[PDB]
Amino acid sequence: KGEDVPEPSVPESFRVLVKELQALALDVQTLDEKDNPVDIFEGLASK
Amino acid sequence: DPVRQYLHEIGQVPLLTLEEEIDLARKVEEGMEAIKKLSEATGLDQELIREVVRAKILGTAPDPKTVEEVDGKLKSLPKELKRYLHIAREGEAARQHLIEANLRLVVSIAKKYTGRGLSFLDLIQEGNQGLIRAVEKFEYKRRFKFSTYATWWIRQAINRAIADQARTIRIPVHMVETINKLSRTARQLQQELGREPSYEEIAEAMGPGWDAKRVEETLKIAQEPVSLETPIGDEKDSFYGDFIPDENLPSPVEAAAQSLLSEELEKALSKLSEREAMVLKLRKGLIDGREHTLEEVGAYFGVTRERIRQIENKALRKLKYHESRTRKLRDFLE
Amino acid sequence: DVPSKIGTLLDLSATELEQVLYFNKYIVLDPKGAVLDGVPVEKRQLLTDEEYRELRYGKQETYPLPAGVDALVKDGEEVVKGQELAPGVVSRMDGVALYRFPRRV
Amino acid sequence: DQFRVGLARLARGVRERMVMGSPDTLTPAKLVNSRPLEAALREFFSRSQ
Amino acid sequence: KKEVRKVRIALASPEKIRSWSYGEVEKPETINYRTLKPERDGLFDERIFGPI
Amino acid sequence: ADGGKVKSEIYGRVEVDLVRNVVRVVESYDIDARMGAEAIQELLKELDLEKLERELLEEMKHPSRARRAKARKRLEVVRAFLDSGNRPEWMILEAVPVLPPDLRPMVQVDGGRFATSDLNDLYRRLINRNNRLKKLLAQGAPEIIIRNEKRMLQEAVDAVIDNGRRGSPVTNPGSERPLRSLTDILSGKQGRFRQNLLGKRVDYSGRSVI
DNA sequence: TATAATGGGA
Repeated sequence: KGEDVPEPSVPESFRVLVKELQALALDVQTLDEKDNPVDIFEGLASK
Repeated sequence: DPVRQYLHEIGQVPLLTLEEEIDLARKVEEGMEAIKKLSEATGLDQELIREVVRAKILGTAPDPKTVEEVDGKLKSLPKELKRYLHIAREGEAARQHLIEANLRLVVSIAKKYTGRGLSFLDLIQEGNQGLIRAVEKFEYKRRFKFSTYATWWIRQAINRAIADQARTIRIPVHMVETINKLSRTARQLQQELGREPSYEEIAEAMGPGWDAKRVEETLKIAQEPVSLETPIGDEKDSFYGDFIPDENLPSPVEAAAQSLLSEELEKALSKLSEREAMVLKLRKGLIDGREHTLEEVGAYFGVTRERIRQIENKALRKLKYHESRTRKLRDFLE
Repeated sequence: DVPSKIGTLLDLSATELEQVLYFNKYIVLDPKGAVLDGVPVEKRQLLTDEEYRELRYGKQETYPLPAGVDALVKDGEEVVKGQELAPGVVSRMDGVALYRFPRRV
Repeated sequence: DQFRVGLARLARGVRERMVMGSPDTLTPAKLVNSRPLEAALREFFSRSQ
Repeated sequence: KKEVRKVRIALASPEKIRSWSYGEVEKPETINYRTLKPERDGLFDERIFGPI
Repeated sequence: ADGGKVKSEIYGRVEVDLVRNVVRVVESYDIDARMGAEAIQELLKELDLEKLERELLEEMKHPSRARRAKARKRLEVVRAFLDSGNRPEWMILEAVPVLPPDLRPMVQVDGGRFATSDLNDLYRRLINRNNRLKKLLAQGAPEIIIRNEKRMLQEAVDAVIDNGRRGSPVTNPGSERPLRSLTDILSGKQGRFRQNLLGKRVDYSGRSVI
């Protein structure tokens, strides 16, 4: 559509790493500038 | 080695004499009958007394409420009816020792079923389930040794287990038996021919009701799946699944094509009146996913089946006209 | 893990932790004043299931008798270690002799 | 060399077939299989570097 | 909206593990041998993991 | 019995005898001794980490090098849970997570035959054993049986985690290849921590002689 | 649903 290609908000290699770590019962927290939780799964796996 | 651990544990429990075997089986049947006469005296269910007796025997720890209040009611009974409480308790103790003393028999039977998809300990534990069901409805009055009834139940529970758990993709029981019948015949004719059979000759060996196409399709389901982690080549940097394409996920070109199609159809439908377009979207399932017949669409718009058909036909040849001039939708057509 | 984190927190060797987690030995949460082999049993003590059943379900020893032979003791009669509950069948423990299966009445 | 390897694996295919069956009369036809030697030479010509 | 700047790793409690879960896999079944659809309480069930 | 006329004078288990019309009490304590991860979880749940810190700090001011080195390592673990907020019993699992299906897929390839991921059979062996333990507890099975299923359960869980680490690795029928565990998915050369570093095949690329 | 069958195997 003649648009500049956008950047991925959260790459897929990031998502797979977290779920494969959660599979081993390890809480992987993705924190931002002030240490608050960022949900790298936008309404997809958040319940 | 967990097998040596379990064999040593069942080793501590000595075997039981024919006198003990009759006595334990007696107390079991007496306890079971003592429970039924408590369901008449007190009035509550069999399984309730069954578990309250099992609790107070095999372990200390609703636990403070329901369990203890049922036992308390049982404790507050006349002497002539509290006999059956004591008889049920020791009867449940007899069931425990009857099981423990014959765990040695479960191993002696389960070891023959190895190499069928379930480990040894899985072959022992489903067999132990047969030993429990064997005890629960064993009647010693027939004067048969406990080993005869158990052996039938150990084999029933192991065969049933292999039919339900060994396959990754679950297969019916008769098909498993069928697949075993097929698998036994191909090995003796391999020895007779010196080579593996074709589907016609193994079908001729299977008997009536078996042809070359049925043996091929039943053997087709018989094979277990391949592992995606099957290594390819001596190099330790590639699995099988590393070379398998994703047949179900759409490609970037496919994903765009469906979006361009939905966009170009919207632009095409915008050349119609909103009723003309809404009729077509209802008839083709673009709204909720199901093709609405002329009746439902006429009910929506409050007109007849024929009036909807004319709207639908007029809307189509308007689309065909615009399509003959723009040619936007001529492709997407496979 | 090469240095066990659970074994470190509770002060258990890898051999001790192996026997507990994989059902080789019990461990004492509450001794309830138990004693064995001339010593008490402290908390966090490892003991075999033989020592567990003796300390929790009691110690009993059964002696089979040669057929037709009678016993020198009576039913529910207290015994002494070394006593002769049957000729040649010496008592190995203090307790109460209980007849289990009588053939003559 | 890989031939006698498939024979040493056919040797087991003979040794163990003797404890079973009718040890009095067994033909070497049902005592010997083509599967051991066939799979030995095929591994050589198809897999050996 | 906010940008991830740190990643922490820690232990997962049972209630936290259950917080990640969309359901309990109650059965060892996978797909039906005939329909090839996922089984209702198995490892591929759409009722928990999502639609196909 | 007798509404108070007779009382036991020693600790022990009871059993009411109806043939002799007697009540005997065997010298047996009500001791609490447990096996398995249930026992370890309780010990981890009862640890006062603050007291163990003071208890170990006063041990590393002892002159002996060996025991103040043992207390030194033992304090590193204690300080970790304290400063992090991790409750030590969390190292024992009650709920086991399950990876999403498309990361452990099951699909049919050419020829109609199916191809699946090893993790599925590991989960499948865990679900089978866990379900058998459930309907053995409900049936009121003796302890030798329960202990066996609990051993096989622990051996099923840590095979999902790290197949091969302890014991013989679980394999499929008809092969000696160990099934790939969750740890093999992260660790190693094909692991997820090496995947991004080692590079990838890329779209919008070509090749030719120059 | 019942003859009896009771500690693995590389």
